[PDB]
Amino acid sequence: NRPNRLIVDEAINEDNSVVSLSQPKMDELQLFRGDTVLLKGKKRREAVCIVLSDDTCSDEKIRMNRVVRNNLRVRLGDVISIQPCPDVKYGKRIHVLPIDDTVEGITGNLFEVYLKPYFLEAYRPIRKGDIFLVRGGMRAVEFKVVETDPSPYCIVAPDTVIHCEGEPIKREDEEESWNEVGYDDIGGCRKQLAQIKEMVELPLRHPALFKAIGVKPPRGILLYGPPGTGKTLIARAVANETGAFFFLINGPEIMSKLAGESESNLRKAFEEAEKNAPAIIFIDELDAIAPKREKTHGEVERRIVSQLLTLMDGLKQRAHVIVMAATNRPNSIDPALRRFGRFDREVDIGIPDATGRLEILQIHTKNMKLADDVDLEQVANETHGHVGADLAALCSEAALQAIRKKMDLIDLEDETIDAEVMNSLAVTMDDFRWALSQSN
Amino acid sequence: TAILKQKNRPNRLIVDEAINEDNSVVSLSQPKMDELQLFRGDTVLLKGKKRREAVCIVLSDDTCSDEKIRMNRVVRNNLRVRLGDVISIQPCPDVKYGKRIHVLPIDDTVEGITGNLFEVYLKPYFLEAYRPIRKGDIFLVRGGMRAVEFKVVETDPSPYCIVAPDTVIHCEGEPIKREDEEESWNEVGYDDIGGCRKQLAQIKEMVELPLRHPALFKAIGVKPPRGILLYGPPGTGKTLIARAVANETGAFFFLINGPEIMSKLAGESESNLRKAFEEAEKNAPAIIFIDELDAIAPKREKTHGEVERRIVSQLLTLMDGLKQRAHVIVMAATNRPNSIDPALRRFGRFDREVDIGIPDATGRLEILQIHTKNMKLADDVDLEQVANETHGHVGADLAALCSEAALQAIRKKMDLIDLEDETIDAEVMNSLAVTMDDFRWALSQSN
Amino acid sequence: HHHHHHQKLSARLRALRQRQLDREPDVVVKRQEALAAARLKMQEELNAQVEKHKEKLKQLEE
Amino acid sequence: DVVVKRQEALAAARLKMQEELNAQVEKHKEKLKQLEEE
Ligand SMILES: Nc1ncnc2c1ncn2[C@@H]1O[C@H](COP(=O)(O)OP(=O)(O)NP(=O)(O)O)[C@@H](O)[C@H]1O
Ligand SMILES: Nc1ncnc2c1ncn2[C@@H]1O[C@H](COP(=O)(O)OP(=O)(O)NP(=O)(O)O)[C@@H](O)[C@H]1O
Ligand SMILES: [Mg+2]
Repeated sequence: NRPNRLIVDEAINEDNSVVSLSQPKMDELQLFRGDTVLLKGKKRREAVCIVLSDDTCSDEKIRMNRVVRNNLRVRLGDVISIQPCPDVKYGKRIHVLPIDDTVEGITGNLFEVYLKPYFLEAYRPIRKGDIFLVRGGMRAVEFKVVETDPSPYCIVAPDTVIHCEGEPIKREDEEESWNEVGYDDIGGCRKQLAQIKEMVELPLRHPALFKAIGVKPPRGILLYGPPGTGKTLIARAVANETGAFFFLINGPEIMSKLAGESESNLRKAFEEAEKNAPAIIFIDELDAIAPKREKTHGEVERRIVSQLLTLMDGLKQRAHVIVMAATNRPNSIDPALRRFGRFDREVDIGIPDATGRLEILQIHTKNMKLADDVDLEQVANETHGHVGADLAALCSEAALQAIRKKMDLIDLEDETIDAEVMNSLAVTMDDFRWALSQSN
Repeated sequence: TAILKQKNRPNRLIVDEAINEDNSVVSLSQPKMDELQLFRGDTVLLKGKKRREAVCIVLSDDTCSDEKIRMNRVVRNNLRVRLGDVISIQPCPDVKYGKRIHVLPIDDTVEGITGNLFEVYLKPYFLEAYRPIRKGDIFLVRGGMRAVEFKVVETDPSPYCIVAPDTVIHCEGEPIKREDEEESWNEVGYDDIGGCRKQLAQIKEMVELPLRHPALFKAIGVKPPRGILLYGPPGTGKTLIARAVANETGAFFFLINGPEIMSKLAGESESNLRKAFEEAEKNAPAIIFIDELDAIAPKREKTHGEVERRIVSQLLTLMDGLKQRAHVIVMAATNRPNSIDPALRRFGRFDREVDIGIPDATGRLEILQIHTKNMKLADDVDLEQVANETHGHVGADLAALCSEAALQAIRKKMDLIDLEDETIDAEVMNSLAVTMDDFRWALSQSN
Repeated sequence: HHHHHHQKLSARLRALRQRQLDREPDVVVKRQEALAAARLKMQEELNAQVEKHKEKLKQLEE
Repeated sequence: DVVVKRQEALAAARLKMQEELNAQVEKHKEKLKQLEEE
């Protein structure tokens, strides 16, 4: 808990630049009505906004309409970080584009009928990669901010030039950006995420500090767990969240290649990392590359492991490269790899407690049409020894029951399906019981 | 389903406190008395939990509901029931004027006996009242500033009588130890078993039902099952279920304890095995229960001993040597099912098997609830939570959790107490409660 | 003598039987009336309470 | 005119949002108190 962190809650008014706080909080924070504020949300995303004063707002909460939440990637009742933005320039020239489906017959009159009214004499702040929404005529239209002179944020004043030029932005390409995995799509691991950050991000971010107290960082890290726990996910997140250049080595993929091409790609990744450094090489499925040499009755397979050992070893401390790796079969990795200098530190991405199971379920239902009678906590308790995967697929099977309970109203032979019936569709508790009774 | 459940009937009634505090007084509503063919101040047989009966004076009360019945503590205690149980009432038209009745007082309500009890307490109470009493009623009398509790030990004739002016009143013997009654109070019946309706139901219907209605089966041309086997892991409640079936059931019950039979000398075992089966055949309808069967009748392969095998044979031959008309059921129980000699689970022998398994969180709750009913629980205690926090836990485990909770709670007060005092400050005892954190501390020790 | 002694013994077995099983109406009623009158006195001391409670109900609900 | 113009036109622009918020706030406050009896 801190002053500048606040719980997210819907705004009363629907203005795209408006973030409502309580007076006490504004005073505490040294903020005046209609200052410009930097909100920081999920996935590194920031939005820049106009703070205003609202009586019905709690001290610990903050109010914001969809369009802001979306661009902080947050949701109703997350926490966000707010701070003053006293640098904010009057923008010179800003490029905006509309989003391919919101506008059909598209780039006719969007300057005059939508944007100009919206922006004009309002002095709104906007940020690079804010997507916003404007209503004009009977239609509504979504506009991405592509670039702003100067970047990333500006105040759009009467003389700021407004470029409506380019190709309409595809829905798909912006949906792709929604599905990025970050540390918030991971449930029940604060303990470990914490460690990973401090073995990996902290010595790549502050290598001064460790040479300064006369200490060497850890440089080989190993995630292990049973399977379904979240290791492959934690890496996919680390990748999207981290400062460094990130090269991913997928075990079975390296081993799919031809005698020698493997060893090549192995080197290439270590070279490409040493080169772009500060870097994280991640090896998923380590067990598939570097098994216990006893078990592998093959010439080449042993050559690979050597090749790997020699790259691990062949890293000067000043390279600024971390190797993460991950496996479910720890004890089957060649013991050579967990020596000093190599995979020194190990992190148990274990089975989660009922708390974790909850977080997980909660993540996996956030985009899900849940009824009133659904008791996630309960499900969490009814699911002992379940892992991330298991619990996800449970939420699937729940929904695929819920859908199955409407197959009277639907046709498999229709081209697509009655919208009313889709909009209507909700996941009951009994859907969850039916699911639970299949996965036992 | 598991369908052995209480049915509504006329003579079954819901228990509720009496208005007056008279120990022979059971208040009904007129309509009910009429429906039942009962007149004011008749003598009634109330039957309660654990085969307990009391015999009483029925009277008429307006504020009494039709489906309820009123009775002061002292009756409920002797029916072993509680406020809002159901009890069974029926006429007692045999009731003799008693000739001579032995009563005694209870040790801790007489500390410093003034020794005059015939005159101060009993005689006033009994005299010219014509109260009915039953063998093993414990009743309460106020005389002087003190109150005194008296057990009825025997009554001539027994088990009930009417105590009239000339019924002789024996105050002879040794004052009854509180203990030796609070042992009979804390004896187990079905209600002290948690998370097993499914199985209890079964047991009742493979055992009690054919012993109670052997007409019915010979009548639809069917043979009852006659060997039953309880199995589970250990801690689950098997040894408990038998101890309850015993206190609850119709039949003469003989218990054979495995390790105890095997503690005896070459031949004395085989004797006692016979003696039990004989004694049962003889008092029948009977239930023989064998606890720890695995300790008598292991897989003959494993037991490199002469006598051990002779015992199993002895057992087999008694099991087999039961005529259907004997009217005996053999229950037995074990935690190591697969280790019992396979000869025993044949036809004619232990035919049916009952899994007294690991309980679900619902069961775990019932269990925890049973284990804390005599326990000084705080407001912040969330039994339901604890039930959920305790996967794979069995009866035993949950009990000992509730012990360890309380032993923490006790440990949190050791500043206020002394190990070297003789007994302990009452205020501090009366004050003592079990918190939730006591339970967390417990949960974190048993994992 | 001994041809009479078993005839003699039987006879005085039936003299103790008829003596002991020889050796009501003026107490048969007393017991029943003293009892009915004993119950009908409990009935009073109950009814006595009943109304005292009925009136504390009606006193409670206002 | 101008370097002051921008600042006053802006402050006066915010203070006008503030009004159109406060406008809502009371409408809602009164619907809360209208709710909690109704
Ligand atoms: N910690 C978690 N939080 C939320 N969802 C999870 C978590 N762990 C697993 N899941 C769900 O299940 C999927 C599979 O997990 P994955 O990332 O492959 O972990 P893993 O343990 O590396 N599996 P494996 O490749 O067999 O070792 C994830 O993408 C999620 O959909
Ligand atoms: N179903 C239950 N309901 C309530 N209490 C239980 C239950 N099961 C076990 N307990 C508690 O655990 C104690 C020991 O259980 P016990 O009756 O010995 O079971 P058991 O399975 O026969 N053990 P074992 O002799 O090893 O097979 C009982 O006295 C209870 O206090
Ligand atoms: Mg046992």
